[PDB]
Amino acid sequence: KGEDVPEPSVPESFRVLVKELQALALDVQTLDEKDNPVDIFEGLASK
Amino acid sequence: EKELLEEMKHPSRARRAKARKRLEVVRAFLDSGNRPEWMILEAVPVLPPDLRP
Amino acid sequence: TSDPVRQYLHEIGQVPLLTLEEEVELARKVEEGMEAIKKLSEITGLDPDLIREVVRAKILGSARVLDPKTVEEIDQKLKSLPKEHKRYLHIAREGEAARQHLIEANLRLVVSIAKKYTGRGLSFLDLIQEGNQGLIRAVEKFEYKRRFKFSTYATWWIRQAINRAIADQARTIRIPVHMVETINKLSRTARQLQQELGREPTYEEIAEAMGPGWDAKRVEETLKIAQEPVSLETPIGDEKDSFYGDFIPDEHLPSPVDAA
DNA sequence: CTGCATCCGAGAGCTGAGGGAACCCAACCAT
DNA sequence: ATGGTTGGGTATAATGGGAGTCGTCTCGGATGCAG
Repeated sequence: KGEDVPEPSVPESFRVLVKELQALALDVQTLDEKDNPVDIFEGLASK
Repeated sequence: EKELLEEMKHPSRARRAKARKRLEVVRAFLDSGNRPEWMILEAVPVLPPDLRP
Repeated sequence: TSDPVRQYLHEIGQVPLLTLEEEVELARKVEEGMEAIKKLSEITGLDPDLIREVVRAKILGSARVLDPKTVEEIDQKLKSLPKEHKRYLHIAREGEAARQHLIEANLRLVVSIAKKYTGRGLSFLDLIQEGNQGLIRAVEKFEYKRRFKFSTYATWWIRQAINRAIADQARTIRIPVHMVETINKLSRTARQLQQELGREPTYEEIAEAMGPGWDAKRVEETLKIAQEPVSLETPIGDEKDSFYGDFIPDEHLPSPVDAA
């Protein structure tokens, strides 16, 4: 369309890594500056 | 932790090293808030199917 | 320490075998314990299976984890019953103990039968466990009044359990038992036809050799559904760097061109 | 009681390219 | 209302498995020896 490319996002391989670490019963959680959880899965994996 | 801290006063160097090694794990659990019994599994997680296609 | 087969063999070998007197004695005990269970069920008016479970729980003891409260309430709900018609409960306890002994003593026949079923998709220990299940069923159903030896009735149940487990669990994609039998019959027929012809038979020859209701197309479908999936981790090439799944493209998610 | 001393086991060894075996019988949900 | 699927059954006697692998190097627990 002639514009410039946007800013990138989280790669899918890191999501695969997080899921594979959860399968080993390890809780991997991404946090912001205030130590609060940051959901990298866009609310598609939260009950 | 109190017992191991008391043990860490022995003149023996090997005893002190063993107490320190146990204290490392004890203090890691105490600091993290993890429960030791969580090292035994009751429910086994199952990977999403698209990653085991 | 390791090699669980040796550990299991050692634990089974620690239990001595049985003579005719002991085997017939235990079988008679089991039968009278079941009859006593039914008599006590009639006396109290309750369901027989639940009282059977209370007897089993009391024999197995606290060591084995229906809850302690319920079983305790019914346990004292039975102690209240007066003499002469109480023996039944003791006979039931004895019979359940006899059942446990009988199974423990006949565990070795399960191994003897199961040792000739290796290489069909189930490990040795799984076959042994399924044979143990069949042995428990045979113990429950055994009738000593017919004067037959226990192993004669036990072998059939052990074989049935092993065969059913093999048909049920050997494949990643589950295939029904009748279809599994059809596949086995097809393979055996093809092997006999190859032995006779001196070469791999064609599908029409196999269809003719199966009987009425079989054409080459049906044989083709049966061979198609009998194919087992391959591993995504199958190594390609000599070096340990290339897997099969590395050569499979994703056809589900839209491509950048498609999204645009 | 300590210490050191072999002893055992566990975790490694460059990138890129190309490489592919029983049978039968009867009831019961699904379509 | 039909096929496909599933649970149950067989009664001389049977009673402890089987493939395998010896041509590598370095470092941190540990049992064993002495004092």
